Amino acid sequence: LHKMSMMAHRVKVMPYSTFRLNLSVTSPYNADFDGDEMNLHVPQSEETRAELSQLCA
Amino acid sequence: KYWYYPEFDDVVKGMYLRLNTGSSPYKVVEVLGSQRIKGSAYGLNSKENNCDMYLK
Amino acid sequence: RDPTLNKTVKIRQGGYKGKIGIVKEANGDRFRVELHNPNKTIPIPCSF
Amino acid sequence: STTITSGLKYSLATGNWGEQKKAMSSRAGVSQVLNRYTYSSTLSHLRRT
Amino acid sequence: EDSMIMNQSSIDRGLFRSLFFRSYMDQEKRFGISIVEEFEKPTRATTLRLKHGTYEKLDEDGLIAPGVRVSGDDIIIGKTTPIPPDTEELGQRTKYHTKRDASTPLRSTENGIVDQVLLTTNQEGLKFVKVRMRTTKVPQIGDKFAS
Amino acid sequence: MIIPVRCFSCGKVVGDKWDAYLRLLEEGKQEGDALDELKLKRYCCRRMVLTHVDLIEKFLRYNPLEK
Amino acid sequence: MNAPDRFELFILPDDVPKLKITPDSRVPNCIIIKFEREDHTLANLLREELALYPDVTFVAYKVEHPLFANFVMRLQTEEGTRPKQALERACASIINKLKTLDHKFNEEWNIKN
Amino acid sequence: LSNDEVNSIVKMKQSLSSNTGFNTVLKKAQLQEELEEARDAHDHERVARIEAELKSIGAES
Amino acid sequence: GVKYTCGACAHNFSLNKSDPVRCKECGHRVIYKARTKRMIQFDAR
Amino acid sequence: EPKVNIINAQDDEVELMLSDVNLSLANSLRRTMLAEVPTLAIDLVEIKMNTSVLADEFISHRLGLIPLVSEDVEEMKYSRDCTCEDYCDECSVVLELSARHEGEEGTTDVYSSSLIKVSGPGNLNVGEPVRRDDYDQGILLCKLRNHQELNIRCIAKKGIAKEHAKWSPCSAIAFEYDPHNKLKHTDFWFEVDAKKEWPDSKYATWEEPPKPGEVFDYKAKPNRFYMTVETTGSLKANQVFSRGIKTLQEKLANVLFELENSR
RNA sequence: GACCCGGGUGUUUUCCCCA
Ligand SMILES: [Mg+2]
Ligand SMILES: [Zn+2]
Ligand SMILES: [Zn+2]
Ligand SMILES: [Zn+2]
Repeated sequence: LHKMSMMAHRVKVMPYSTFRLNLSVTSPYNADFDGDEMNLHVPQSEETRAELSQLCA
Repeated sequence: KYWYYPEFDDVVKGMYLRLNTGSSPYKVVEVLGSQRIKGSAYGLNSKENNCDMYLK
Repeated sequence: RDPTLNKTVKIRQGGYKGKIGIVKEANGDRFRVELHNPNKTIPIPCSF
Repeated sequence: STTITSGLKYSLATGNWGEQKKAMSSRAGVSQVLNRYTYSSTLSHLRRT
Repeated sequence: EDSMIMNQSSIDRGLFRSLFFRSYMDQEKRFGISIVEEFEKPTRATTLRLKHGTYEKLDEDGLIAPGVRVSGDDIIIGKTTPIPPDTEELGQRTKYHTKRDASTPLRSTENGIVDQVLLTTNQEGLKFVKVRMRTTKVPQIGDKFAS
Repeated sequence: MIIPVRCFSCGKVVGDKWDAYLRLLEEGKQEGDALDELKLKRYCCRRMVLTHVDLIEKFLRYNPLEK
Repeated sequence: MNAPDRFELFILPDDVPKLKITPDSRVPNCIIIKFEREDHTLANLLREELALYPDVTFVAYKVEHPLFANFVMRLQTEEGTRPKQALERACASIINKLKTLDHKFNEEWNIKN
Repeated sequence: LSNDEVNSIVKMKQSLSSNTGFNTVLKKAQLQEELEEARDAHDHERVARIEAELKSIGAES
Repeated sequence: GVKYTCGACAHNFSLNKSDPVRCKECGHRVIYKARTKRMIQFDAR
Repeated sequence: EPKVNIINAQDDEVELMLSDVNLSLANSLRRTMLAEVPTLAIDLVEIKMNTSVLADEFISHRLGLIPLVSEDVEEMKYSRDCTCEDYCDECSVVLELSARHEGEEGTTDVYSSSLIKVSGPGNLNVGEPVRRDDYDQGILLCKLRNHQELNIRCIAKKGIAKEHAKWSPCSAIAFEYDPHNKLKHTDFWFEVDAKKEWPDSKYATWEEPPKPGEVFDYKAKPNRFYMTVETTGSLKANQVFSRGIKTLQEKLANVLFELENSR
């Protein structure tokens, strides 16, 4: 709905099969943990990585 | 496994096999033929192995 | 041509002692064996 | 004998309630696959309007 | 935020553990007077364009047997369709491709034990098989529960 | 399907008390008294025997697939 | 699928040390101890034993994440005492307490047998 | 074996068949179908014989 | 070469990839394969 | 300085009171008894034939949960620490089960008494499934009708309840201290009066209730702990308590050795 | 010296999931 629905996080590799979020960011995403799913997109370049870390963080 | 085959009648003809005399010294007999006997169903190997074929 | 591929194998050492599996990958010195007991595939040295 | 047989089987299999060559404009979804996930779901599906 | 904490020891003792079955179907199609599909274990020599999975779990009749553990992309039904032979009869010692593979692989993300294999004939008199796979699903992080 | 071996919550073995529980209920004892006589104090254990449904008696009624 | 092996909770890899100690230079005479393949069972015991020593001025521990079996402990003693000696004294004292507890329980059980 | 040979062997063993639960159930179902056919034809004589046969075959445990 | 079991009378037999799919003694049209002879091992967990 | 006082004693449960110990020590002892005392349990099942209505892994899970006598499990070695190829008699116990129903009527019950010990460590009292009495049939494993047979071979290994709950010797450890709430460690929810709305603790008579004119004591600490240890029969209650103490001692000694060898 | 592969429909429809 708004531009806070896409934000760039830092990866931390963990066991088990679910994405894990700090609960403070569940408000901008309008998400809760009753079955919601979220999408992850990986940048493929140095320029794109810099854009993500400097603009959408 | 093969007694119900239509050709089994001629297959078993002339064959030599070990036979239990019963009256036991096993001996060999010559098959002069076969004759189906209705009403003489008998257990062949197990209880379910009912058979009507007879060997003369 | 990796004669032990697709052959039943048993593990004799480590944390999976005595588990039956089937060899899937045989590159070298590190065999990938799927386990019959759980639904997973693990690497294992040839000596094991 | 193939006419009635194929017509009934097609309408029950696909859910389109009509002739096969008039699939458009026919009422769809009349026939559905029975839900067998659990007993209550089957009972609910058999009493649906 | 609607999550819940579950006791691991209760899960170990069988709480909410369940059983999962999936069935696969396949049948021999008839394309002409004498063009039929066949259930068989295809060979790397006589068939072309084989799946990348493994065919070593198939029996002589091209069907896996119950009790065999299967993984993703494994071949559980072996089927081949005839193809008009090429000019390979030039100098190939019978090792020329006459059939094309139409095998059924297990789903990539699924694995389990072959539970029961059914073999019969369809309405048209051709062969017709059904393979049922069984696995156990234990509760874990992310599974959905409800009161 | 069949009585669980261990209580889910604590881990007491309740799998050996199904037959005794049925025998006690046969004699006219109430369910609470039957569970008390088997020395099931915690209600976590009591729910295991109290709410068990025995489905294997229905699966066994189908003719075996081999012989 | 992604579930780790259960033996990783207590089985120590060869390359991973059981006990890594690094000094904490922000305050004098303080060390940070990282225990591997341990949990609240050892940590709480050690912490509450060390909290009673007059020469230990700060002791604490935390488990960073429940999905990883390790904990980190912060210890900070007086000027005279090196912290590692205090940790050793705590371990030995708890061992003696457990030993006398076992002896007394055995005596009582034999009496009431 | 051919299909016809299989049918012949099956009929021969059915003649030899003393009893089989699946076959008894099939026979009882066929008898019930024949009985409803006789009922729809208002044949009060055949239906009595079919009822007697069904009573004799039945009484399972 | 490979065993089979009938779906009604549970009679074991075998087929040679050319016989009609049928039980030899009761003529049922549905047959099942027999269990594999390999070793089956479970983790008891 | 620490003291132990036993209230009730049985083969399967002991009710005792600890005193002059810290709360942390009692809780660590409870945790150790719950999840760190080694026992013996079935860990591999080789199913040679299973024509029962239960799934193979269903029966395997049921078998793993059957308690086995683990008295001499200290002498036994861990499977991963045994240099022997495959499994020897010093790191595994082999049990075998064979059940069958004869006749064309009735149902046969398969009990844990049918598990027969085939091989194991020499003269060690381990491996036998636990039986309440000599005539106790045991845990119900399966049911069979005519022409259904179960033929399996099970291997038992040594482990702890951290790895899987089937190796836990205890069922539930009741733990309790300060029945009269003199330390004010809990604040009692109430509607009208908190005193008459809350049931008395079962050990309330073991401690003197606070006097009406008594002031709060800020210098007090929990001193007496009441705990009941129930076992599944694999280990006796005294054995569970003593082995929990020994396991805690071994853990602390390992830490001490690591510290001393670090320098 | 006998030496290991690399491929996948489409169109409709239905029933679900999270907002
Ligand atoms: Mg939601
Ligand atoms: Zn319980
Ligand atoms: Zn049959
Ligand atoms: Zn060994």
